[PDB]
Amino acid sequence: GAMNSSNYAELFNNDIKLFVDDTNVYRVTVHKTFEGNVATKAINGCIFTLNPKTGHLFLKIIHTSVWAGQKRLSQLAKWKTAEEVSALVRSLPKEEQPKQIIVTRKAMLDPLEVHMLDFPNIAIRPTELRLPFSAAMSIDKLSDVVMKATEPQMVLFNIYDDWLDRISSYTAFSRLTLLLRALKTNEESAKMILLSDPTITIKSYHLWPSFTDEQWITIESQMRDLILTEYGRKYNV
Amino acid sequence: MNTVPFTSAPIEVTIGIDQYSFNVKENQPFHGIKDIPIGHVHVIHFQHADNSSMRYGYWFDCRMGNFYIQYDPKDGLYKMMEERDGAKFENIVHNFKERQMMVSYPKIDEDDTWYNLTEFVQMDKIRKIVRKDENQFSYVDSSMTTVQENELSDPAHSLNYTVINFKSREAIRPGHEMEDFLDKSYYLNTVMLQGIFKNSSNYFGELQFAFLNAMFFGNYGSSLQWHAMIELICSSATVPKHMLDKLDEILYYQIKTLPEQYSDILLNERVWNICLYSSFQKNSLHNTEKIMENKYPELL
Ligand SMILES: NC(=O)CNc1ccccc1
Repeated sequence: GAMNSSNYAELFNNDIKLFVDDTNVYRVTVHKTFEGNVATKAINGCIFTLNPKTGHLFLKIIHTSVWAGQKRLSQLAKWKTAEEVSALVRSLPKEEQPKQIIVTRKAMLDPLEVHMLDFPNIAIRPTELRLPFSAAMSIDKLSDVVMKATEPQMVLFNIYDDWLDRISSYTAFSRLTLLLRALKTNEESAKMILLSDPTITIKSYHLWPSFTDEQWITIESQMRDLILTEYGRKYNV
Repeated sequence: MNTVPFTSAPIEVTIGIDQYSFNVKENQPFHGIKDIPIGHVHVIHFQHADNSSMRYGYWFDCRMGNFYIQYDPKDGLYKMMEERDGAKFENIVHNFKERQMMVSYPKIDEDDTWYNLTEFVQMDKIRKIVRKDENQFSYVDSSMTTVQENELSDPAHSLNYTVINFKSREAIRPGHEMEDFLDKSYYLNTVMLQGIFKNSSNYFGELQFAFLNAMFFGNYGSSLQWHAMIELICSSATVPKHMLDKLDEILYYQIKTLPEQYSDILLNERVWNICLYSSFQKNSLHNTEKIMENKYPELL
C-alpha cells in the first residue's frame, strides 16, 4: 500500500526500509546550438537512497558517461536507477537488506519491481507524500562529490550527522524534511539561515552545522517561517 | 451434418448453439439440434429462465462421438452425455427428425462467422485447458476460475490457460530487464511460441477459446486471458508478419460478433487503447482498428 500521513510512523519501526529518490539521476543543462536549435548537455547525477531510521544514505553517483549513445534518457534513467538499487540490495548481507523500498515517484514502481523479481519478499511501495528529497543536491558536500566524480561511484553518508545521539529518528527525519523543504523553496535564504553565524561550523565528517539543541530550535523555527512565507510570496497571502 | 438430440426440455431455458440462441419453454416438445456443421468445434450453452445466474455449456466436436443432452433434476442442469450405442442414437435421432422435433442449426451460406471465430480452436487443446478426461466434451460456466486466478480454489474445476505474467521471471531475462519489459518479443517468440505453444496456431487457438468463454459465459478469467494474449503480441516489437495479419482478422471477427450491450464489461480500455494506439503493432491491425472505431468509439 501507498505511504501517506496516516502510516507515517512506520518509517521509524524496526523493519529495514529504504526511500529511493530518482529525481537527480538524469540532470541536463538546456542550451542553444550554433544553428539556433536547442540541445541538452548532461551533468553528473545521483540516486538518493536513504534509511529513514538510521539516516544511512547510499549516494550512487551517476556519471554522465552512462548516458553516452543511449536514447530516451528520461526513461532509461528510471531503469538505471532500478538496476543500481537492486545491485545495492544484492550487495548487502541478508540481514541488512530492506523489507520495504519506498519510491518517491510512481514511475519507478514498475522498473524497480522488474529489477527486484529475485526478491519477492521486498515490498515496493509508492508514497502520497510530496517529499523534498530533490533538494539533496542543495547540500554542498553532496553536490560537491557528485560534480567532481569522474567515474561511477558509491558514496556513503549519514544524512543525520550525529543527531540520533540526542533525538529520535522521527525527529531527525522531521528535521531533515524541514531543512530540505526549506532548501527547495528558497535555497539562498535557507543557506543564509544555516550559515549566518560564523562561529557554528560543519564538522569535516558531517553535512550540516554543529548546532546545540537550543540553536536547532531557533534554526528549525527560521526554516518554518521561510516555508510559510515563500508560500505567501508565491500565493500572495 | 450432425445432431445433438435432447431426451426432453423440462425447464424453461434459453439454449445457445455457437453464436445463435433460442428460447425453449418449460416442458416444450423440443428434442434438440440438427444440421450442425461438421469440421468445427461447437458450443451448446444454457441460461435458465428462473436463475439467469450461471450461464453454462459444453464444448464438443461431433466427429468425436454421439452426444445428447438430458436435464438432471438432481443437479439441476442440462448435462451433455455420450450415447455409446451407435444404433440407439441413429434410430432415436431419426425418430426425432421424423417428428420434426428439432431446430436446425441456422447457418447462412454466405456466413463464415463461426469458422472465423474458431479457426484455430481444436477440441484436443480445449480438453487440456478444461480437464475432465472421462468425457470427450468440455463443460464451462460463468464462475470457473483460471489457474492464474487461483494462484493469486478447487483445482479440478479450473480453466488451465497458459499463464502470462509481464512482471515474472519467465517474461524477463536477467540482465535484460528494461529491454524485455518494454519489448516482449523474447517472451512472445521464444518463451511462448517456440517454448510453450510450439506454433502460432496453438496460441491463436487458446486466444480464440478464451474470447469465446468470455463472450458466451461472461467468464472473467477468460476475458483476462484473451486480453493478455493480445497485449503480449501487440507489445512485441518483432512478430512474424503472418501472425499480425492473422491476428487482425481474428480480432476483427471477435469485435464484430460481440453483443453491443456487453462491450462495457468484456473490453478492457487500457489494453485496447495501448494496442491500437501506443504499441509496436499500433499500425498492424487495420481491420480491428476500423471496426473498433466505428462500433465502440466511446471506449477509445
Ligand atoms: N434414451 C436413452 O437412454 C439415451 N438418451 C437419449 C436421448 C436422446 C438421444 C439419444 C439418447
